[PDB]
Amino acid sequence: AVAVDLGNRKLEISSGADGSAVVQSGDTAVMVTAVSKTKPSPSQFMPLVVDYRQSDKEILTSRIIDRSIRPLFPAGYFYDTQVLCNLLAVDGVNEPDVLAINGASVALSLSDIPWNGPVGAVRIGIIDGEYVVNPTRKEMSSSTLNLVVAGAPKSQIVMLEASAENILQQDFCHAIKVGVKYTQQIIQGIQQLVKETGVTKRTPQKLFTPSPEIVKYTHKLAMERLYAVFTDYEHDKVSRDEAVNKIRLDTEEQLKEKFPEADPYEIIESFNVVAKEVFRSIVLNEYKRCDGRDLTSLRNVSCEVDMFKTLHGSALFQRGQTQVLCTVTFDSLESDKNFMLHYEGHGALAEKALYPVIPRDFPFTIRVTSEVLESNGSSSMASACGGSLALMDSGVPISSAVAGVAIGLVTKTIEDYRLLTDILGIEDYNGDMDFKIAGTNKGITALQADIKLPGIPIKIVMEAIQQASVAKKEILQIMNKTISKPRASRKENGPVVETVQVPLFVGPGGYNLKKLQAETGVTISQTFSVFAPTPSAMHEARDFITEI
Amino acid sequence: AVAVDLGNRKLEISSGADGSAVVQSGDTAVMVTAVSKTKPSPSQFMPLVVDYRQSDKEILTSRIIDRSIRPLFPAGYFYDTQVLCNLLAVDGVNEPDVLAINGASVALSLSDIPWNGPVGAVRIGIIDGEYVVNPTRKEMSSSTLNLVVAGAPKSQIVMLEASAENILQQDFCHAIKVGVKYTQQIIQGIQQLVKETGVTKRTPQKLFTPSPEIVKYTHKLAMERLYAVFTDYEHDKVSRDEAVNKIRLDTEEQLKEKFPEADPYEIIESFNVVAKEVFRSIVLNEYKRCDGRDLTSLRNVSCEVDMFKTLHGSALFQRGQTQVLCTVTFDSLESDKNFMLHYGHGALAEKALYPVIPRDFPFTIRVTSEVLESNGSSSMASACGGSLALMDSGVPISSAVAGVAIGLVTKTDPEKGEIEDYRLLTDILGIEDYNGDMDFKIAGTNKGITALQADIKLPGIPIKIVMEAIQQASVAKKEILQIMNKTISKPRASRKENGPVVETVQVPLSKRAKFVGPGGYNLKKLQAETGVTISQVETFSVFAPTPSAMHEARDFITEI
Repeated sequence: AVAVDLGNRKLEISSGADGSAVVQSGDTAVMVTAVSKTKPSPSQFMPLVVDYRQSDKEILTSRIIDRSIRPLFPAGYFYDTQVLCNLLAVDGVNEPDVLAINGASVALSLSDIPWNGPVGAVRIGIIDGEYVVNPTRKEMSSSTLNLVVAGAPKSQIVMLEASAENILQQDFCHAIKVGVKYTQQIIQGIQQLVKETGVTKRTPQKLFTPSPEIVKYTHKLAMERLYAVFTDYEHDKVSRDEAVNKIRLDTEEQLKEKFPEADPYEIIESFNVVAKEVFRSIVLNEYKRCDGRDLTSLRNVSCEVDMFKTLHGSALFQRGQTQVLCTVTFDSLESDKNFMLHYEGHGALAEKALYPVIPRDFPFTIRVTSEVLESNGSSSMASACGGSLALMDSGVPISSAVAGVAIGLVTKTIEDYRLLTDILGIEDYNGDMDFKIAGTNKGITALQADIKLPGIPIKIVMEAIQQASVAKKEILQIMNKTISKPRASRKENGPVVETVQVPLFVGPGGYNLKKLQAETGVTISQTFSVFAPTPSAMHEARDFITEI
Repeated sequence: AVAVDLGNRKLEISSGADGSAVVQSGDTAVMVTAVSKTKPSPSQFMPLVVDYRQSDKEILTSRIIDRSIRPLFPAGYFYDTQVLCNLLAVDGVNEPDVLAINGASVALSLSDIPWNGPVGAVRIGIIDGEYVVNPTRKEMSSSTLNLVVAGAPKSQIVMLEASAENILQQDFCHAIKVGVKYTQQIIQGIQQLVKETGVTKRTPQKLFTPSPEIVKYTHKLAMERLYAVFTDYEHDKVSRDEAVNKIRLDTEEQLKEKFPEADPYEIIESFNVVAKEVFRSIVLNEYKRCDGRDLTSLRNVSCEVDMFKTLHGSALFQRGQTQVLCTVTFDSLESDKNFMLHYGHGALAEKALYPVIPRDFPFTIRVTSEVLESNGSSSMASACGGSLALMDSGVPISSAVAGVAIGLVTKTDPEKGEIEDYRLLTDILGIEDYNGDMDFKIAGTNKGITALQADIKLPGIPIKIVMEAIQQASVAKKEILQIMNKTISKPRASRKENGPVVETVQVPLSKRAKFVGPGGYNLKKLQAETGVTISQVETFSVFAPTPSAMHEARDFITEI
């Protein structure tokens, strides 16, 4: 067993399924196992599945682990891989989710599987201005920041997930730097254990990457036509996708006549490689994007408020070809803060972006519903924008307006890179990261970095945050033109609550009140409290109680 | 690795965590690990959790595995035990849920964890009249029965879960017999693997069962006072529970004085053992239950329909002190049979009503059963109230559905290992389930069986008892249906006047871009104004919660 010092407490790492590991901190210990078949998958991609045990917590944790280990597998490694985490003990103090990410790193590092790690992962909190490493369950209850960082060798950032109570950018960036430093300590522990254990990696049968010969011939056949498409700024999202597909159909029938010995899938990826390189070479060499935008330019943002007159609150935020419609519905407090945002994964990120500005003792449950009408790049950040608008339109006294944006990245391998403000879908697809960050015009509230490269330097993460605040200020200015303060009053059709003291009406088993809510549509509970969606329904409610 | 040949397929069982196992059938393979701590748990029960890998099906499968292995741990085994099932491969043909049950059996049998197995488990389906063991995914789609049975040695049943397409009783009974036969074939395979692997089981620290001395003294203190309570027929649920607790506090105080060295947990269980034995001895010796009822007697059953004015369908079913209130609410289809019941207890009531629900209904059927009073088998009452409410809402169901729970009290010869005498209890109380051996919940129509869930606390019961419990329940089910049909016996010819409406609307391509609007904004703006739901099929289907809402929706559509 090996030990790492992450500030106060420690972290022990051992072995045990192509590879197993146990990560313990305090009296919480997790066991993780990694397997990968030797027969290639018939699906033409890498099927990696992370199974976490502790239920929305499990799914979000499983994907946090997934994002921390995915970019480190070799390309074309199309082999069924399973990473299962089994919680062995929980002390209620040390959280196992961070241990699981590390457990997933050690398992693969000790395993057969080709995995260019190891990865270190810690949480960072801020308790009374103190930067806390892996805060305990109690410390997290009084922390202004919940940040999880997955670090690669040489201080490269693999995964960034954060929720913050509107902390300043300077602390947020300092907290990121702290966490990465500790991830480098953990990797020292892993690498020390792999030499004590003795690890030998297999030689996989075939890394399904296209041969340079087919890639070079595909380049000659499609470069100028692909360059033509990615320099024509009149293309929309669909006309540009279909334009490259027309070039895609003409070239491979030519490719099949040239390389009849080639796998049919090898012909598809060969065009994908060439289409990806042409797309990225334009942003790198000419500093322009496929729609004429430059690296820091937003798409045209417009938004309306109070379009649906019957609902409790409505907004529609439109940024380029990403258009969301958000509604607000107040329900009873009887189903921390009672606030929910629902997407129609994405919802959780938007909900975390608005969570800090939501008031505490609001008389009702606040439910935002973001319906995406058109998708073309990070509609979850659009949901936080539209959610802020619909919250103000409804009368919810939010502390400040929130906005989000996604920053992309196009690197040359890192000899050079381009940071893209407000990426299209195609820029996320052909890019290297999906840097979704939101907050107020004073601070950060949520961050989710979906980095595809085998890690990126701290400098790029810092500049991505700075570039995102510039875009955030512009978005908030457009938003504040539509509405900048929460409506002082809710709509007159808005729900109403009232308290009723009963003299010793509930009937046998509550049949009395089941009948009340069934007929009038109100909601009763306890000094009884009754919630009514409309003042009219409240009138039939007081009609019902007088007969009793 | 040992192979067990069932009828139409074989499964092979392997080894690998105090014990592991791999159960493979076809190219579907499940690995199950079993671990059990050697330090006693701070709690006063047995901490047993089963984690199944694949969600609702993971919860259901985990419970079915739990009922198949829980009754065979020795009493007083208060040690944290974990059974982890992990799916390695799923060929889409052979279902792994039954393979995991067997895995939990093999794993525990190969482990050092005290467990008096092994257990075999199979699925039984009837495909075109032929009884198929462990039917494939394709075979299950055309099966009139999904019966899962787990068997203990000597052809004892430990777990029985079934849903059936209203099949005949003798057909249902025949499947149980077939299933139990194939569980015994699996038990030989596991026993052979045990002798091949070599198994030496642990000696636990302590089995937290009360000593004969303290139990004998407890019996001296409480037997006659408890006997008078359990023969006092005027007691209801709460007054009998209060009288029993009044005797517990006096007795548990004298036990602490006579046994100061006894754990408080040994004092509580001593009284529970004596109260349980007294309760069961009255059923066995006098054939009378603690409410004066006889072994086959129902509680008073009454019910109503159409009590609530606003909902599309409502019903209120009461069985003794068990009262449920059921409602039907029609909703759009885009929100197999498009039928749901919302309450574990809900999936069983849903399975009971499912074969009777008609196909091709215009709206989605949402039944809600709210338990107002619970004193035994609210889940079967929810089935009866769901049948009444659905007939009240005008849903063209094939036949009414009733459900009932059957209890069991046994006396087993200690010189043997067999059951020496038993009494099957009809429509059991809560105290008859807690102090009893079995919660045999079965439901169906006047002519067949739609669902069954047997919660057998004993380490297996003979087939004969299960067959008698099924037949005894059919007598109770017909009595319940006769009372149910006097309130309502036919689905209403029409749904209620304010019921939802669905109509079709054509929009020519010229007005089509303006109707839907950019990204569908205008369609969703109409959904908020009128409370309507619009989906495309140049044809759009419109669902409205009210004929008025449809009227307003058609106006906005005509204005385009």
